Amino acid sequence: GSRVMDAADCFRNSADRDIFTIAIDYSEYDTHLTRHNFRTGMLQGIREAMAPYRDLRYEGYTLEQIIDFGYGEGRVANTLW
Amino acid sequence: TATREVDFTVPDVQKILDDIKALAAEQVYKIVKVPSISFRHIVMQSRDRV
Repeated sequence: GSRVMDAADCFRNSADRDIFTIAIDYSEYDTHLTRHNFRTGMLQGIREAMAPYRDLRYEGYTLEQIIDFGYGEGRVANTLW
Repeated sequence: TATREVDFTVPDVQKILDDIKALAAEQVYKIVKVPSISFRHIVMQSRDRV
């Protein structure tokens, strides 16, 4: 689409007498995304939501074994770049 | 036509089903020529009583 057309929700809220908007900004977002708290808590929710898919095996082995093949130790935790 | 034959092999039940088969090969008895020794004796310096 356009830019004026699909950003019309931004226009009408600066024309309203009773809307106070808050928009914060993260400076160097990855340096504080670097922390493990979003690393473990994401992988905790991946494993517990694959529990209805716990019977079927991906090419011999389970689905809970292959999620730590795309999020393992030598995959995203500690890799040389 | 000759595809997708691996549809329902659940490992929770297939593992307990391949062990019932291995329990059927459990031979209980044994076939021998002589029975085991059921009596033994000790000599005590004597030629009449043991």
